[PDB]
Amino acid sequence: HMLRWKHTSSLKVANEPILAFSQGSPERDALQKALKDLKGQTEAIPCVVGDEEVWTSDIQYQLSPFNHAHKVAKFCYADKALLNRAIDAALAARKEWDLKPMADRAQVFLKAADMLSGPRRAEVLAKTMVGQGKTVIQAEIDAAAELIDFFRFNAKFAVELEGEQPISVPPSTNHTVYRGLEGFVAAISPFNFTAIGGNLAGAPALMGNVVLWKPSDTAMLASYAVYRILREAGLPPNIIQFVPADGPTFGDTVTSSEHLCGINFTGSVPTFKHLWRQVAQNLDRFRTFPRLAGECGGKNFHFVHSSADVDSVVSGTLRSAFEYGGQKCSACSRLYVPKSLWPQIKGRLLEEHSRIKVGDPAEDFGTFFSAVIDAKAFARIKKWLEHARSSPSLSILAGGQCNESVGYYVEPCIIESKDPQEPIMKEEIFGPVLTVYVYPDDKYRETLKLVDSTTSYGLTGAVFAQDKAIVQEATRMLRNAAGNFYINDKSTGSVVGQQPFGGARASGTNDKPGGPHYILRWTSPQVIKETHKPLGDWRYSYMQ
Amino acid sequence: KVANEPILAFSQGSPERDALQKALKDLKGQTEAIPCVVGDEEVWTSDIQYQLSPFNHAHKVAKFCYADKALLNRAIDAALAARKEWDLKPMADRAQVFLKAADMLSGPRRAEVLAKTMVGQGKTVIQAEIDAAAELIDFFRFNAKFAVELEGEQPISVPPSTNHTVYRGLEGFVAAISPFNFTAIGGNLAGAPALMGNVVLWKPSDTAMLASYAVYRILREAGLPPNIIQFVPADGPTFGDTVTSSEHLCGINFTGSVPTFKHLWRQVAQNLDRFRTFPRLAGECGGKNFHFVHSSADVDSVVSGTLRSAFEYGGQKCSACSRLYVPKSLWPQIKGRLLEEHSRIKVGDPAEDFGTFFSAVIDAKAFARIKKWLEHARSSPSLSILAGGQCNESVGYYVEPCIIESKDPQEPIMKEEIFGPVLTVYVYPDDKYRETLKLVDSTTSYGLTGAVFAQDKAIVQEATRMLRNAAGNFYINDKSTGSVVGQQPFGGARASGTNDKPGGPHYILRWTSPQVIKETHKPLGDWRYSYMQ
Repeated sequence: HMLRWKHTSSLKVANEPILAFSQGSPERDALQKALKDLKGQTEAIPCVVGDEEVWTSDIQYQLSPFNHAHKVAKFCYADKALLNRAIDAALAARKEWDLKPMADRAQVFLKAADMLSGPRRAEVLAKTMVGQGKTVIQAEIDAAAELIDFFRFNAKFAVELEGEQPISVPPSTNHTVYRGLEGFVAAISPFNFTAIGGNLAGAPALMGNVVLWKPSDTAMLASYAVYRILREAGLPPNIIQFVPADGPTFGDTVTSSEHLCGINFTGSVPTFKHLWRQVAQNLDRFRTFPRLAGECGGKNFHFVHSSADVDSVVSGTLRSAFEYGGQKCSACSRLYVPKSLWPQIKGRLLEEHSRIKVGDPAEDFGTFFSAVIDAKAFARIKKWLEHARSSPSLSILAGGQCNESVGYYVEPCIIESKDPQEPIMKEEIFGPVLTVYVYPDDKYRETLKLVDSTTSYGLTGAVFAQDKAIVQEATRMLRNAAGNFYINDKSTGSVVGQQPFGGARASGTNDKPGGPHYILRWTSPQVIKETHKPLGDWRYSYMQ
Repeated sequence: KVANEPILAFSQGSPERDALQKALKDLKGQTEAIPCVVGDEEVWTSDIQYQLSPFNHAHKVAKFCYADKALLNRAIDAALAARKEWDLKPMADRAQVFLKAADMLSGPRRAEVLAKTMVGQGKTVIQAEIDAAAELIDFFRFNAKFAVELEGEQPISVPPSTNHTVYRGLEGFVAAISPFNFTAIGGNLAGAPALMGNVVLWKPSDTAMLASYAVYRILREAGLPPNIIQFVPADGPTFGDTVTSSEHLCGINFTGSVPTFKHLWRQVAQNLDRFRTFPRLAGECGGKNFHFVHSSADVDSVVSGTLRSAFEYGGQKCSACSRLYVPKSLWPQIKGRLLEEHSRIKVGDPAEDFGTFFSAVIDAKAFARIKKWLEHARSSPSLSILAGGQCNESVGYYVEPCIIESKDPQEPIMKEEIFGPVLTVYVYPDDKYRETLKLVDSTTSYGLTGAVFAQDKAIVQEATRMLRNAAGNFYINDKSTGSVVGQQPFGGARASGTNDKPGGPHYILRWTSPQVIKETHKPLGDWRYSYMQ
């Protein structure tokens, strides 16, 4: 045997525990200190290519959503020259990184996970709160738990993947080499989860790829924090290039490179489609066929059957619809309620609604949710609330007020539609706006079909019911309406390794980050067969 | 639990040789009228076509027809109507259809599918055996195993919630477009997605219609319900235009030319706003495969392995060796032996003469394309035909094996896929082996198969590293063809396709779109959090 293959080991990981932040607790004190550390501060965040900090003339600012007078970061957009230089340098670093043992690459992410878990936790939480407007618990489940879990679980999945080997029969030995993709990957991340940015850039890097990471403008502060932690954890230069940029410019540049091998995208449907078309237009230029991965949002439902637990419906719906101001691709924005339960549910929703506190998440930990992300989001939500007032089929039951004088503040809003096909039942708002449709109990089956057919999306959904037969029926009927389906729980809050996340229809390519197969999109395997005996004649015995 | 199907020896007086000879006699002089099949309906259009026996083109082995746009659209509608129930079936129940089909192919139907592959596609006994029997049987058994085991891949549950992954088929229909050169590939392209709960429009290759329909009928007989796989031969562009125009397209499983795959990819992109979801394109697109020889190589192995790789089935494999790199020190040996063995190759009727090494190429178009390359080899200042090159299409599409030396390592013939029995050899100076390895990697647009012959461990290690992306199926001291399911999952990148590795455990993942279900068994409680108090 001329090729010697070293045995592969296993890795033990578990989900990162969620902290409680009780009064007087070390994590609460640490977080308050980290928040104080950001008050009045603006970080100047450069593009990073290799180890070089680069500034262009295209200066941009990230504002604190709940206090937009506070510029939390000054950054810049990479120009096309810098993006191309970043590509060249990444490509020149790629072969060495790809040849590194999987275990050695995994170690970088395991180190980073430990840093985030401990000494850097308060920092990434605070930067996510101040820069993206998250409350303590929303930052904790995101910038700490989910990001840490992505890093640890993907490391486990990747190390274990090398143990997936083919059959060998004499006189030959077969081995699969899990190559990174030949070229570079473009990672394009969204504002709403710090963890997503880390995963979009980090997972391909783990698999031996090199990456140009364009982070979200409105999440720049936390994103750079994560980038620095990766570098400190031992990520070599030119493996992930930190290149904020104008979206169209970035897409134009990466899709014009013969060396593009993948785009890992989370964001709007039209932008993903645009990139898909650009790659198609440029097919004859590429050295290989680029792999596009996209997660693209939803119009997610909570469906209530007459047998539902009312209290669970209420609390689960309030959380799903309004946590982080409803700015989740998984947030519930349509609630279907049977007539029989509407009196109870409506009463309870309105009462609980009046107790929801909207405000500054850094100064007041009593805050349930804070301002929406930016002026553009605020303007869009304003238009939908105006639509609700104008539309004869819509009625605002609670909330409906807004104020952008200090932050981009929007009250949680509950709207009733008499029309199950109203535009507000179909279009993703990405704001704290829940629409309710009340259906006659005996039409629950017909209404389940409407849940399935009304929107273009297939991301998340929940059924609330205590009747087993009903749960089985609804589970069958709604099979393609939700890639993450919930029985008697809210439609948000997927946990890595427990609810791998993603959906189809217009919601994306459904590669299930958070599960064991996601990493397979970022490797292009090679199989090597070594034969240990001479071949013999070209003829076969049957020919004699 | 599954193992590879045994490859039979077909010795004189063996049961399999007797059975095959009978099956060949069963086809002599026969033309099968093969309809389009939509559900259980046998449909005929006026667009009548014929499949000819490559080595005796006067023999029309099948009459079939092209589905028109209207028929293809009906096939889509009927398939979509059957999909929900099929997808709702337990994975094991779907797997059973393929396991039954595999047993049928292994036993009572083996001679039939071999014979139809020999007569219809021009394969010899052993080429038909490794394809229509072993490879197809293995695809069915191994994919069934992988699929049943995939359901065991489940997430973590923590009280008071239970999490379960449902491996849904893709929502919509999948278009499967298969090539002439392996009966097994057609079975896999249509079969693998169907196994995973999809419904499929299968456009089989015109020039493999007889064997393709045989496989189709076996699947139906094995229990495949109506409208899960529609059997729809069609004009290539018409089929492509029709399926990419449907809002319900969810995947294309393709094996064929780069330009055709690129065209389909562009059609899907043009129509993105029409589709209910993002279609998944899988393409296996050929190669320009190498055998690289180091001075330490076992010459006998180089010779036999290269003759087989380059010439078996007339070189009509995406994995076939078409460029051979030889060090000057070994050239007199290798040249002498290749030319001597070349004279002993028998090209002829594989049904009538089991002495035949390989037979006619597939059709008139292939014959014409290969002739163009031979004419180029007779023209180019850097090329010399050392042996072979003769051709005669009077009775069958017969092209003799041809061995060419190129003085130019980057001549067009070193770069472009011919799909015929045409081997080009480049002789390199021993001291320039490293420079030449770089040329192996940089010369072509392809990344499919390649082999290094060497007995020096350090050389093998170096060559393996340098050629990491030059071949997705890489061979040390073996020929570049003949991948076996479960042993060498098959595929490569660069221009050679999307590399989804059919034959390995991950291929089926392209044909499922998972759903995760979380059920919580306790009431939720307050929406507030303790830290907020």
